Amino acid sequence: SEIGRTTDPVRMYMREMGTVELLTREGEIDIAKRIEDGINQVQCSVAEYPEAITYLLEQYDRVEAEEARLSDLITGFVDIDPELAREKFAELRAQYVVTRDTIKHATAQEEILKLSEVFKQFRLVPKQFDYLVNSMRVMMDRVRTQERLIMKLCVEQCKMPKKNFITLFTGNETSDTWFNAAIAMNKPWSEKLHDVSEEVHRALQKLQQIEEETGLTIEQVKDINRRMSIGEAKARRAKKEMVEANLRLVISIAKKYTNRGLQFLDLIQEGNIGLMKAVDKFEYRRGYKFSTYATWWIRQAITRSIADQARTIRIPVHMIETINKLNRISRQMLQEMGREPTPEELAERMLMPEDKIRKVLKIAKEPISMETPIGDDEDSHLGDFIEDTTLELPLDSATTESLRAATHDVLAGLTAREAKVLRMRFGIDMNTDYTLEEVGKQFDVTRERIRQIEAKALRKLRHPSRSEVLRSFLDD
Amino acid sequence: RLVIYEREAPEGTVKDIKEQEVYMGEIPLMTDNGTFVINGTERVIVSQLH
Amino acid sequence: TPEEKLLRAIFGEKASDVKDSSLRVPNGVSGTVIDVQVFTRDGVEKDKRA
Amino acid sequence: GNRRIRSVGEMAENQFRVGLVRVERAVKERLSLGDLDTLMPQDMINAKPI
Amino acid sequence: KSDDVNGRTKMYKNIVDGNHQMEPGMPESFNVLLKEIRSLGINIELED
DNA sequence: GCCTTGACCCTCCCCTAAGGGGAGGGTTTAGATTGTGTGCAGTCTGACGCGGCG
Repeated sequence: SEIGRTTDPVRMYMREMGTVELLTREGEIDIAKRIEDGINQVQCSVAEYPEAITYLLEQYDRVEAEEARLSDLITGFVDIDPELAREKFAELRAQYVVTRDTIKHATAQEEILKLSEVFKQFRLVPKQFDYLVNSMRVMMDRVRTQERLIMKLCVEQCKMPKKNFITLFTGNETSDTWFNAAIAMNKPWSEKLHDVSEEVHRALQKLQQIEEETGLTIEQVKDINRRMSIGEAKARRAKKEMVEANLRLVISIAKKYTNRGLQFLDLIQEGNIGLMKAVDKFEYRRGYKFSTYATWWIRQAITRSIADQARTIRIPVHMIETINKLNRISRQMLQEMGREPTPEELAERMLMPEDKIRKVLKIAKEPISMETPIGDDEDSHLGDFIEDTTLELPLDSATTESLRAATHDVLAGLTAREAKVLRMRFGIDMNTDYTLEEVGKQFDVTRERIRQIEAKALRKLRHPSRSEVLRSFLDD
Repeated sequence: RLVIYEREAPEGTVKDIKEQEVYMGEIPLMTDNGTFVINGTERVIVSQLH
Repeated sequence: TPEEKLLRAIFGEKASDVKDSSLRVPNGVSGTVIDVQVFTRDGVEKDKRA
Repeated sequence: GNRRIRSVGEMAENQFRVGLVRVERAVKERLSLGDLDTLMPQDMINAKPI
Repeated sequence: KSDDVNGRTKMYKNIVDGNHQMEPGMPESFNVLLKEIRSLGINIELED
């Protein structure tokens, strides 16, 4: 189509963004219903893992003795007072204790779905719900890379048929009777394989703890993890359908922030991040349109990024808000008084001390480019008028070397002991100076004798016999 | 003058008028010799030939 | 420096905590002061000359 | 006959009118809000762009 | 006379010593240039 | 002169009780709003190279 005719990233963004038609009032409701359907689907899948609801039950047991409050674990109930939640946790507890004692296998496979759809009633907070899902995630991910290294324990031995190797591995999972038929195959590969049949043992039996740790076996929670992925990827592509359809809301908001130190695309990217938060935190059951909430989050993200990354030397958000308040107060006083308000009267229009306002006024200036043309000459820039102030003048370098030579003369006009006491007492010809105790430990002498030595040496160097070379280094 | 019309009216008849004198800017003044004192230095704005 | 430390421990003429930042006549300029103007920010006390 | 003297009072008016459109886009943006009954015209004029 | 930062002070103290001899190094602006080309993702070097 | 030696002495860092004050960081804001606009610059010519394009 129009592809290839522009390189501007903002034209490309707008062109690619406009291919998504907006949502109606009932479109947002459908998409939010799909999102919550995905998250309750992953809820009802993880309810198949019973240690999850035991964790939530012992969390309520923590709420029993005020380890937490109720608002931290449950945000509501669909089918907020502590009145209902007591019988709610009784409902989940009664289902758990009736599901515990049953071991069978079609007899014990409806009780789990009863558990899941009694647990569906809980509108969990993101904290606990995230905790359970990433917990079961890391559990089967470690045992799953364990299964994957059981497979690639054959690749170190040989290259092997996996399509013949998948028919064996599943379902026994407590023994090597699936591995016993591998030598009934006896193609060359399955020679090498069996010699590592010992170092697979500690792998192939250790998931046998989880075979009784969750109460389930690995193929059941395998399908549970698969339906977990289906549910969360269902919610993820539904949040994406609500983010992509409100990308013009971001632009309508972000055009109001344009020249405040950020490029247009920086603003709409930060607004996009805020919009993704707004989608994550939207409740359609409040009966409000998506624009009313999403505007709050988009405004937050955009103004926060302007506060953070629009200035070269960054000032905090508290000082950003103080500067904004000062500028608004000042443009009101300028309109009233008909002139610029002096910081003294600006200190009574605001209610801050006057030197605080003076330093706030000193803060706000932005650094000048060192390439600004001076007088718009464009052959003379600001940066070539800036001198290096850290250098020392070569007259001062010549003076320092002359002073070193003079000090060497004067200190050679002393005895070795006094010259050593002075060369250690100050840092002369050394990398460090020393205390009286360190110089005394160098001479196995207590500190006051070193002090006396150094005093008499300073007395000698003060004389008119040795000090006319040195006194010339003190400017009169 | 800020004129506020009405909500339902065949013309949008005046609901209110708020008339006041707003300060907008300071404009520099040519001295009696054709110069401007801008930041204390005297500047001449040169005629352009376009 | 260590040597400047010794030089000042000999004669005792201590360093000053202020640095001379005076305004001086540029080199080769020779003239008469004909006017002095002192501008003080409001809040700074004026010296005898202001 | 094809070149024209544009002079101080015309360039200054051009710049003033640029400042005026800068302020009038903002006062169009502010007039379409719903606080419309209790604001005076000097509460929606920004002298600093002009 | 211009860029050598270690050579300009040696030249100063050499003139004051009465020894009109230079110990020239690399101009500092050449080092600035090398660092401004290496910041372009281009490895410019000095082969010993 | 070479040392010691106990007695002083200085500066500096941290501590007191019960909070005050501020800096600098996090967080949520639920009527509903859903495509950037400068009243921009555009105004430099000539040589050269390369690539769509008939």
